[PDB]
Amino acid sequence: SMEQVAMELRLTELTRLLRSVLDQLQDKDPARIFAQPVSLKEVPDYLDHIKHPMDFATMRKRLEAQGYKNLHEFEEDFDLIIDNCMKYNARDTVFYRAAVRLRDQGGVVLRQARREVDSIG
Repeated sequence: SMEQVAMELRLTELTRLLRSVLDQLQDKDPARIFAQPVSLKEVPDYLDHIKHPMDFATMRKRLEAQGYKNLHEFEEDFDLIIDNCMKYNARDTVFYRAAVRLRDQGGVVLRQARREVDSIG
């Protein structure tokens, strides 16, 4: 149908907008702490601690399969990256601190993305 196409154009444009948001969030992680999944070879107990692992490469795969239906789903995944880190790692670690800084800096980007998604529909 023509409607299914219209819908697919909106998803594609949402994907376009989320790709830009993703790039902006990932720039706030210059150390690349959150770039890839935590290695289960190197942290063999990880899944005993963290039930839903997440990272930027995994979000990117979902993004490019147009797997985010709305901004809320995408924020859920970004929040997992931060919250997983803040649980697994202690307060006095470079990892925990990297997550706090990502959260704080990401807030600004995500605030305007919400406005852009409501605005453009």
